[PDB]
Amino acid sequence: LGEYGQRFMWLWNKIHDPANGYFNQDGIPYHSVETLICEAPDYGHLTTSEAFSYYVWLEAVYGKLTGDWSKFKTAWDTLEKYMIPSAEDQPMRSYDPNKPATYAGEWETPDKYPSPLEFNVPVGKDPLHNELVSTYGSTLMYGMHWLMDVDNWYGYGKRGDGVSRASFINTFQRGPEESVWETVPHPSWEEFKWGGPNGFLDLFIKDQNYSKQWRYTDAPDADARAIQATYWAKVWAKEQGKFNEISSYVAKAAKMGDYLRYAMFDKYFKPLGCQDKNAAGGTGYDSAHYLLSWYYAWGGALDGAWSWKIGSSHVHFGYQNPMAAWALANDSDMKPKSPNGASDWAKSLKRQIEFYRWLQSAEGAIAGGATNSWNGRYEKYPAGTATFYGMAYEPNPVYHDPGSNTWFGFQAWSMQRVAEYYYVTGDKDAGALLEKWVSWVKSVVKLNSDGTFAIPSTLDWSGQPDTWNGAYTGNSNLHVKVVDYGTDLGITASLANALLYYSAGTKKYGVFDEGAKNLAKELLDRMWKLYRDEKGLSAPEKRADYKRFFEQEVYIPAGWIGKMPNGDVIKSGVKFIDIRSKYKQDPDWPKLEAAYKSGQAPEFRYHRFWAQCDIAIANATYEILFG
Ligand SMILES: OC[C@H]1O[C@@H](O[C@H]2[C@H](O)[C@@H](O)[C@H](O[C@H]3[C@H](O)[C@@H](O)[C@H](O)O[C@@H]3CO)O[C@@H]2CO)[C@H](O)[C@@H](O)[C@@H]1O
Repeated sequence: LGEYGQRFMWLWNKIHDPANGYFNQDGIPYHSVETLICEAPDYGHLTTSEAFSYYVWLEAVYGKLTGDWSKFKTAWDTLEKYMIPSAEDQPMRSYDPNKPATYAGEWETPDKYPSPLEFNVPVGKDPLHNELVSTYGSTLMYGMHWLMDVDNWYGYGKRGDGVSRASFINTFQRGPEESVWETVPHPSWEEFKWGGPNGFLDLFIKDQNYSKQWRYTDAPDADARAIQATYWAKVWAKEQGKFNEISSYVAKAAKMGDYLRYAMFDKYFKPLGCQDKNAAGGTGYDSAHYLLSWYYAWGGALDGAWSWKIGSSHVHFGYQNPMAAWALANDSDMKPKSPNGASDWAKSLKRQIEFYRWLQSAEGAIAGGATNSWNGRYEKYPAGTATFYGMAYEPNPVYHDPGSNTWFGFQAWSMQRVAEYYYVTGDKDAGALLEKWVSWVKSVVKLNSDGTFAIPSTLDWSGQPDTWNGAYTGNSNLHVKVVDYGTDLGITASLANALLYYSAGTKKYGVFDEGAKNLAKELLDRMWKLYRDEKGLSAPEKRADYKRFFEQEVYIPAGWIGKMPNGDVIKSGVKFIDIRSKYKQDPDWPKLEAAYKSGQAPEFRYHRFWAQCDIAIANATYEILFG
């Protein structure tokens, strides 16, 4: 084991050291060691399917370096036990594939919700349902719900029991301007035990009456990451003569991939390009965009009177995963058991690669994405809108303030997967896409003379690509700008990881790009030199946005009154902290308050679980490819 594999082991040891507190008492990883953090989850001991996917990934690499596949198996075991809803959590009955859901608009601001159901709006057909049921013999949807309250901090428990750990919750529901600060956290299982008279439902969806019900939301990027990780575990185990220990677990990734196809469809199964909410619904695959959209979701009445499934009309390049798609399409170990699963993934692979290329800026960074539902209401695109198989270009799909593609992180996370795919296949389009993007990366990363480094933090965009017709035009009017710089260590490591796979590819298939290998190695070494600490690695970050703890009003309709499980009153006027008063018991609360009352930006050195994973994985990757 070389220097870099040893680097992985040390961080792995930190991560798995019970005293460091990366995991709860059940072995579920938290979002971060530190509880006082707000960014996508709003509390550090929540967890995400993202974290679970990174957990699978870390252990897959451990198996590679180690020959020991127990960690990978227990990772998967935990994932399936807690993060995928069980038969009891999702008792789906009376699903209609010809009427998968009923439509509701999306609106520009949270104060426009609850969104009214519109019962006359045509909805298309779900062509997956029957095939899946036939294949698996079950109505259970095999995907991770995205958000978990690991230690029941909020207090909803499981299935409304108020007590259990590993509690399913949700937050984001109120359109493109509901920031992490502007949500009302609510249980996935709704029995009206909390909130108002109709639980939390009528903050979000307006109906004539309300039924007790469950609903879950998949984050397609996380499920695909897990599949991606399992692909590598599969080839690594095979290399060692250990495939058989893992076989039933590659089967988990295969089945997860089978259900992940829901991410490939328009929200309400409307035809691509329809631009009319009153247009008739699609009849099958005419509503598939074949990309990994922002979510899929599914729900059911507790009494079993009905159920529903939706995809998403909004697609971000940051979610795509050609490695997982390739694996599911082409690798005989990974192919889903359904008749059309592998075929659908072959279509998605090609469509994804076209999407990346279509979105590539004049400089080389990848632009945001596209939607099949302009303003989330199937409206007519403005004149001159660039399109991709009938979908409209959006610089910032889904979230507009701040825009979802203003975060540099997606460049790394997503291009890392393309880089893997190119390494595996030599795909010329991926190679060309990566070469331009690497060129851009090399031009914006700062390797300072004094041994420090900075990576882009925030990006800004202007123009649009040329409408897609199968060939990259150079997109000379689509521009990126680096707004500012930071030392996000998770993203730094991810970026190193992508650069290394690309480099290994060019050696295997073209002219070895040594410069890319060296850029990555520098990032990994300068980081190792500078940022190690007791629990792993961390870099200081000021979080001036944390004034929103105290200042951010949460929209609540006039006259609507409810309560959180801890007794916090939910009504018009409440602040972020008013519906989360347990935050006041946080060890770092005095620090936050002192910073705030003194008008100063509090400063943190966080250990985010995914970030520590990316660091560990990136170092191991150098060993694996250049060892
Ligand atoms: O939603 C995408 C993922 O975001 C992750 O958090 C990021 C925050 O969104 C981002 O604002 C923050 O940026 C830091 C940066 O790390 C730091 O170097 C700089 O000094 O300050 C910025 C804060 O203004 O970084 C993190 C990126 O890790 C979540 O961790 C993740 O769950 C989520 O998917």
